[PDB]
Amino acid sequence: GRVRTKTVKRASKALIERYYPKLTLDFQTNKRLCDEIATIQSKRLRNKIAGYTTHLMKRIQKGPVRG
Amino acid sequence: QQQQIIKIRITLTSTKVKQLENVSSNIVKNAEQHNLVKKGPVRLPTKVLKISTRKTPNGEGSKTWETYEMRIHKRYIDLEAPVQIVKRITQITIEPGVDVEVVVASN
Amino acid sequence: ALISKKRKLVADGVFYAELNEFFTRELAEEGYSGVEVRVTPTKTEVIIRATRTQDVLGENGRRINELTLLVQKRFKYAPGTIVLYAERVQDRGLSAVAQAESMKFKLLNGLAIRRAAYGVVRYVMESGAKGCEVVVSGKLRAARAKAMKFADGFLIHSGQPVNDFIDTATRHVLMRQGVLGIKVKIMRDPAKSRTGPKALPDAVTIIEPKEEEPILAPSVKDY
Amino acid sequence: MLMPKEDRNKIHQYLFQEGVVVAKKDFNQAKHEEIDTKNLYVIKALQSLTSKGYVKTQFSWQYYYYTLTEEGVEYLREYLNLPEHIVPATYIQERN
Amino acid sequence: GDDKKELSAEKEAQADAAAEIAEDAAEAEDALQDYLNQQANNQFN
RNA sequence: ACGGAAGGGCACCACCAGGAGUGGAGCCUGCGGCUUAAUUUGACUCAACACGGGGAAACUCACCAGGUCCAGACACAAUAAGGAUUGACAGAUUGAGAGCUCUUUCUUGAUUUUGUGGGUGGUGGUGCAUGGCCGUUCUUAGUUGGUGGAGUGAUUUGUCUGCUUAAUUGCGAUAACGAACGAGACCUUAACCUACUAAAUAGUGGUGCUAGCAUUUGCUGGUUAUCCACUUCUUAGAGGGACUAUCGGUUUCAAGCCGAUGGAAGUUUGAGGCAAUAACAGGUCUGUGAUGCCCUUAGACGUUCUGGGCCGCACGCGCGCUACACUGACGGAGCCAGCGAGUCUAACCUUGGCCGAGAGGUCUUGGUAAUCUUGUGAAACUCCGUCGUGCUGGGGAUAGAGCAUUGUAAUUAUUGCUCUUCAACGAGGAAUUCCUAGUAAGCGCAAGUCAUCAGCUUGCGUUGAUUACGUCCCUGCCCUUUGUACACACC
Ligand SMILES: [Mg+2]
Ligand SMILES: [Mg+2]
Ligand SMILES: [Mg+2]
Ligand SMILES: [Mg+2]
Ligand SMILES: [Mg+2]
Ligand SMILES: [Mg+2]
Ligand SMILES: [Mg+2]
Ligand SMILES: [Mg+2]
Ligand SMILES: [Mg+2]
Ligand SMILES: [Mg+2]
Ligand SMILES: [Mg+2]
Ligand SMILES: [Mg+2]
Ligand SMILES: [Mg+2]
Ligand SMILES: [Mg+2]
Ligand SMILES: [Mg+2]
Ligand SMILES: [Mg+2]
Ligand SMILES: [Mg+2]
Ligand SMILES: [Mg+2]
Ligand SMILES: [Mg+2]
Ligand SMILES: [Mg+2]
Ligand SMILES: [Mg+2]
Ligand SMILES: [Mg+2]
Ligand SMILES: [Mg+2]
Ligand SMILES: [Mg+2]
Ligand SMILES: [Mg+2]
Ligand SMILES: [Mg+2]
Ligand SMILES: [Mg+2]
Repeated sequence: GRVRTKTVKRASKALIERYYPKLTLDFQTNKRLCDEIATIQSKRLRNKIAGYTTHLMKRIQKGPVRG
Repeated sequence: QQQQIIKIRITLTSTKVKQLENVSSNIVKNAEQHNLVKKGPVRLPTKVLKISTRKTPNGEGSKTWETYEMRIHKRYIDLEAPVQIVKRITQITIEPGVDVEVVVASN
Repeated sequence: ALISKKRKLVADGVFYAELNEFFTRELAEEGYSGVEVRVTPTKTEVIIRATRTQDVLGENGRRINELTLLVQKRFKYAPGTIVLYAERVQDRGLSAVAQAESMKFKLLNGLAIRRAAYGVVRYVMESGAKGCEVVVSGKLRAARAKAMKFADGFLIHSGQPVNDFIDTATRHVLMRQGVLGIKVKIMRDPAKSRTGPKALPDAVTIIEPKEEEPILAPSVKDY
Repeated sequence: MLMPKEDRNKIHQYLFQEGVVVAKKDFNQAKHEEIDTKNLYVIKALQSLTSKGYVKTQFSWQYYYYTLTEEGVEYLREYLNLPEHIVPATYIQERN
Repeated sequence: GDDKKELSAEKEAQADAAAEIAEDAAEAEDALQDYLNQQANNQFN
């Protein structure tokens, strides 16, 4: 399965919460954004995160999301 | 009044790469950092000592096997330098964990 | 000499291992806590990290002399090619082995089981630990064997940070009715690591945004 | 044990010099390194010396670590007759 | 140890750690026979 | 906590759909049993039975037939320098060139010897006294606290109908909100870098020196430095890469799931390491100079030395190897891996040359190793033949005779070679094991053990499928609900 743990989903929340201007529908830049904008300890955990914070981003465009 | 190019070979061997590469790149710079003539670190295949054993002290149970391993990392850097720098470069640059070997010779 | 590199590195480990043993036996009542062996030209150097280094020494050098001689005569060194140096440790309170051997000692002056361990926890904690945990297994006074957990603060138990952050030690305290085992587990604050990762692989710090006063119709400043 | 005084002397002598003895747990060697008798003679010699309080014994990895103790430092001072203010490796070497 | 006297444990335990901090604070400052061995047979030779 | 109720799930140590089989046979090998001087012993459902790294010729070794020795600390006492005690040649004796014991009569000199006390060793007992380690529950998903809610209270809710996931993994529902352990993360290995830093211990192109065939320039080789240049292939440092991306279906348009495109890679990327709380009278005192208590301690249960034994054979059980042939056997010929390992105070890995049918021998040699063995020219496999369905040239058990190697020793045959002898077995009853992709199966190799001995194991690469991509029917487990007079918890 590919269900993202809370730590990923939690962190994505926190970042969209306070950096919606900046951030994009693009993972590739959301990646780089995460580096400047947050400390993470492993490349894997970062993309795992930024990929999902892109997901959440990509569908706020099409209506609100609880949380 | 002394000196003379002696054609040297430093071999570095260890199990801890950060220290090993500490002493490695430290050496290479601190040689061209005053203009010698070398062939940069040659990393030989890192080699792996395995030991494969049953965990049990006795015999009971499904037979769980378990492999310990020890990695050996060996480098060598070739230097052409006078008698002085050699010893200066051998005595210091030492490090708990890295084994330095200096040989000379045409062959 | 003339030894295969393979043989030589394995060789060296065993050496550390026999050495470490020997000291752990000889220097228990001085809080021996580990060694390191620095090989140099002209000398093999052995630093003894023990907590009570005045005793490790002896009257103007008595005991470390004996020890060297000992260390020397065994591995067949040449009087001078071997060198011993004691050296107190920065805070024993974050050294597994230190606290195991403390209990051993505590329990041998016969403190109440819980009183022993519970203080050992509450000192490690005091010594700035990010978590600690003690097990006592074996038999006391009753016949049937028991076991206890004594733990406080934060530990983690899996994967690489284990290698990184938790120190452990088992020691076997030998008593009259039987022999019981101590297990100490200190975990050090990763925020201070000095040389490694400075946090759990789990840590995800988000930087706090600055509040800005936007608006203001264009404008431009000359320099 | 059963061993001539000659070998007892060498032992006690060597012990008073070094102030330390080591010896592999393996009887049947017949020649100690360093000392000049049977391995068996050493191990049991000091064993006595120990169990009458004069020396500490330590084992670990098959190898016997004997430390001369102060009370012993008196005894063999007698056995070797040498005067008080003699020795045992209890000098600080040169400027070492 | 009796669960019925736990508090009395944690307390003496506390004090134990306290006096351990004492011994480790007073460590932040706290407070010949010659002739030689081989040589006394080289002299008496 | 438990049930012989009830509702849900999860899994090739479950079935489905299949593969390859074991179960039948010959032998190898463990266990029983029987036999024996002894045939040492542990372990008996998954979780004892090619397990104790357990492949025992001495050793190992614990067992049996015998023979020495004390290595019986230390303390007191006794004997005692008119000698406490130690040793011995020859003979006898003995398996023995053991002064074991005896004859005889020297020697040694306070180290012993006798006694009591006290120690000490012990593969003696006890794993139902213990430590430690391990295995099992567990191919599992569970454990806890702050603030709030309920309760006099132990407690509870949070931690839940559903949905989802490998996962108390999430979505969602919601008197809960927001967190920590364990899962994830993390680490290791296999995959991608013509981007970065390099290399005579790795290799390519050019150039010399040079061989062969063609010649029209060509083609194919030789040359541990005759020179120049590079880093694609090899090596390992630092980075980068993937996040199930883009798009599209499906869904409480929620977590997700499915399909297509692209991609080194899109089954947790594949495979591992780590691994919470708790449980078991699981196994181990036969790994330990870890250990309590018990036993024994000189005609020893200490130890060593000689010889036998663990291999014994009407028979029952388990893991295995090799086969019953033609998708084959045999013979010639092609000819390709990867993980490994190797000698200092030593005899390890071995090239090349000779001699030998072979096994092997002998003379030299390279290597403490990306340098030499070794391109480990491995085996299946590929090709051209021979044999032709006949127990046949499938099969190779049993047995005779000879050579040789390891070793002090090979008889009860260590192993290897040669000729001969040529069994059972014509695909296996009831039953039962394992498994979903570079996997199954076939095939050999290195490593552990190791003087010599792999039909075992740990890894490794070579050749390379059929069939699911499901379900709860069997079996095993987990979960709620529910009953309890159980809580030492259905033993
Ligand atoms: Mg965690
Ligand atoms: Mg994990
Ligand atoms: Mg089936
Ligand atoms: Mg079948
Ligand atoms: Mg024997
Ligand atoms: Mg006695
Ligand atoms: Mg007695
Ligand atoms: Mg024992
Ligand atoms: Mg048990
Ligand atoms: Mg146990
Ligand atoms: Mg038993
Ligand atoms: Mg499975
Ligand atoms: Mg209340
Ligand atoms: Mg619940
Ligand atoms: Mg490259
Ligand atoms: Mg495609
Ligand atoms: Mg039992
Ligand atoms: Mg044990
Ligand atoms: Mg056997
Ligand atoms: Mg088995
Ligand atoms: Mg011949
Ligand atoms: Mg040579
Ligand atoms: Mg035939
Ligand atoms: Mg045949
Ligand atoms: Mg082998
Ligand atoms: Mg075996
Ligand atoms: Mg109830």
